[PDB]
Amino acid sequence: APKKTSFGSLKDEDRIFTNLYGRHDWRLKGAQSRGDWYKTKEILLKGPDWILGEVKTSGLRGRGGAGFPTGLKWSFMNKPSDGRPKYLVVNADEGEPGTCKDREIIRHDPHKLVEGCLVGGRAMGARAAYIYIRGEFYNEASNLQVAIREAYEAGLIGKNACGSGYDFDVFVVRGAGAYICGEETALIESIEGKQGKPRLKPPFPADVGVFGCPTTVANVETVAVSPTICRRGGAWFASFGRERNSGTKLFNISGHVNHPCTVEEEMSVPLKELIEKHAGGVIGGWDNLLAVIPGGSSTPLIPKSVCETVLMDFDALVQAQTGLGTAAVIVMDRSTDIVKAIARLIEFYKHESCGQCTPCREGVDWMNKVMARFVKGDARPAEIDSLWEISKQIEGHTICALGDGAAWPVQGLIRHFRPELEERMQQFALQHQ
Amino acid sequence: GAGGALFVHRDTPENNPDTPFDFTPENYKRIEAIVKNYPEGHKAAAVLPVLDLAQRQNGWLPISAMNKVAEILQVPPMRVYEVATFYTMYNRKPVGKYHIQVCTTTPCMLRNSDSILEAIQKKLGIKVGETTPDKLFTLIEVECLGACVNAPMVQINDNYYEDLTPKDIEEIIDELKAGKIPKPGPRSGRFSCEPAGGLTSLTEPPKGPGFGVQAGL
Amino acid sequence: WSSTADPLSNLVLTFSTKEDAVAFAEKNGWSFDVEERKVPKPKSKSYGANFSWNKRTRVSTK
Ligand SMILES: NC(=O)C1=CN([C@@H]2O[C@H](COP(=O)(O)OP(=O)(O)OC[C@H]3O[C@@H](n4cnc5c(N)ncnc54)[C@H](O)[C@@H]3O)[C@@H](O)[C@H]2O)C=CC1
Ligand SMILES: Cc1cc2nc3c(=O)[nH]c(=O)nc-3n(C[C@H](O)[C@H](O)[C@H](O)COP(=O)(O)O)c2cc1C
Ligand code: SF4
Ligand code: FES
Repeated sequence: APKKTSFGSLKDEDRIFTNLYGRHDWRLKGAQSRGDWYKTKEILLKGPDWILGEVKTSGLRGRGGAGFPTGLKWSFMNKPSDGRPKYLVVNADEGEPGTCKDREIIRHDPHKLVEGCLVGGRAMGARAAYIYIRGEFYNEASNLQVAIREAYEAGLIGKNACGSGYDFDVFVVRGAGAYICGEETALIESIEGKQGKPRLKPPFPADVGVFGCPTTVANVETVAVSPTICRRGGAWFASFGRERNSGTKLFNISGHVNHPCTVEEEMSVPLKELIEKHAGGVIGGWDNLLAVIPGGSSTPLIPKSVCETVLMDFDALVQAQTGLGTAAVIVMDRSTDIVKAIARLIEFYKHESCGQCTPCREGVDWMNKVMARFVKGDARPAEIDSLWEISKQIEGHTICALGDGAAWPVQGLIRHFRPELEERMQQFALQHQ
Repeated sequence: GAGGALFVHRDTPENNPDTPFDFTPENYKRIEAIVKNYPEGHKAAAVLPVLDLAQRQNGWLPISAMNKVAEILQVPPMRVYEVATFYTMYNRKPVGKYHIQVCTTTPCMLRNSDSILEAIQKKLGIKVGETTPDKLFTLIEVECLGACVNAPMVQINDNYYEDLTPKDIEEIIDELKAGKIPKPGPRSGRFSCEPAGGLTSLTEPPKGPGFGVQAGL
Repeated sequence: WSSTADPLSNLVLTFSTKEDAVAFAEKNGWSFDVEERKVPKPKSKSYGANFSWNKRTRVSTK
């Protein structure tokens, strides 16, 4: 029967990332026997239109955090050639606090990523794939290079790439410690040998991207699932999760949980089931839970009142006023300082701003100072509303979406934990007068 | 708090434009290989790796290294200065042989990262910005390293050491001092991103190739 | 101090159009020099040109 209602119990027969835990050969031979690099020539020979259609039918949404529909976004490069080469860029930066999915995909299933690069480049008509990986992921990048080497030797990429007739290259470029370089345009700038400063849009990368050429930026998770969706088909991938929330998803459950880990799960699984089944629940019981950040630091946190009934997909968490983000659940129990955690996140954002645009460069540092004073209680209640307005000024007025990610956790803390702030201010005034 | 590092350069007898720096011939072969990846006429794109390569041979980046990279790639030196001061992995000052980077962001802090930081400080006798007098270690704090599930974690010269405890961090320091190298990864009998006990999923044998393939392919 | 003997050294008149200024000067009997208004020419701006694939316009910094 269609339109399921209780998502969140899928067996290992339907998991794309079968070597998530690295319990199986991470090299090619392993991948080959696990289903990787299968019927690639057939998929390539089906053409870009067929490949684009499969992505579209699946309903695949961008796993990098924004959730833009993947098929429509990849169809933006279906234009005829204009003399410029076309490129696919894989975003392997993984800078979001709480997020470790791309690291595991790269280190334990690199051939999935390489095949995803090949199929995505064929769909876009791209000439080569640049994989921008985090600089701190030295061993992951080296495993990726070993995988690309054994794919080149076996003729799975390079000239003709198959019995296919299509030439495709895969390059790995390492960053040097910059979270802002996860942004697609800032990533493009960092590939071209500049500071990782985001561009303004328009133009979008499909018009003017890397080296000024048409480019498509795709998250590692989005790229990896691309070949499994093609062989399995769009209809199969969709058969999971609610409407407009199709497919499976990697979740990183960390913080105050008994067994922090990462796990593949159906999209619309309830948060409570995910936390209590895979992560072993909250230390101190479920009633010890204080707050949850469902999608990495860039998303507003939610209190226990919402966490017990919210689904883990895009629209459900949007209705909870937070957002799915990178599907990186950070759990905080009743034993933590909720203001201190948000202050640390704001300090991270202050240290990660590129400084290009005025609202981010000035207001995030301003919010950091205000939040550090809030932690002690130095402030007055009239500043809390003031702080709210500061965030509003920052949000939607910056080039880059780092300003949004800095302003949203503060808004969440003020929306849900204002009384704690006020009582901290009252206490500081009481013992200071 | 504040960065602490200055973003101007003042010449010193140990760091001036005449400080001796040059790539090894092997590093020149690697530079040629790095340059080839990018499209012709876009040679600058190699500023990020080649600069890193310099730091991998010298240990840090003297101003002469930046000048050499700028001259090799025919990029104006101020562009290389911009790249060097923007990215935090570039060392514009000498560091110890072992660069200890402990994560203190919120997911990593929630699992008692301060215990690790204090344990390192009391084991080495130095603070969160200083270098040990033997010039072997340098301790700093860093933002999220992407190993949050394994928090508390530390990064040392390209090796992650995760699921740390005060006793665990100290032993790694002991092993690094006595002239040995410690094995990277979790230090709690986990060796993965798996749940700490039970392996809630991925227990079935992996499916064979072509198992779920759709008709007409 | 700065001394002057010119009574018109400070006088500035504002007019809507050059024709009004010319008419005023003519009816007051002053020899005049007129200069045509100089406007900045319309310039073709393009942000994307900063990242040209093969053009010289590409920015070396940002
Ligand atoms: N995976 C990680 O480690 C991190 C993820 N994030 C997430 O990144 C999200 C914000 O990223 P943004 O790119 O700013 O969101 P966005 O909605 O502006 O765009 C996301 C993707 O959709 C494309 N796109 C959007 N509109 C388009 C159009 N009209 N035409 C063509 N392409 C279009 C963009 O080019 C981009 O590739 C955040 O929600 C955050 O959660 C943030 C930090 C780290
Ligand atoms: C500050 C910032 C950092 C980001 N970091 C990453 C990242 O590390 N990895 C990633 O896949 N996306 C990151 N993104 C979102 C990218 O825009 C996204 O990857 C891109 O739009 C394509 O992702 P998709 O495949 O999910 O559509 C970041 C966005 C911002 C604003
Ligand atoms: S919002 Fe912040 S990170 Fe993004 S471009 Fe502006 S200053 Fe840079
Ligand atoms: S917060 Fe420590 S590795 Fe992510």
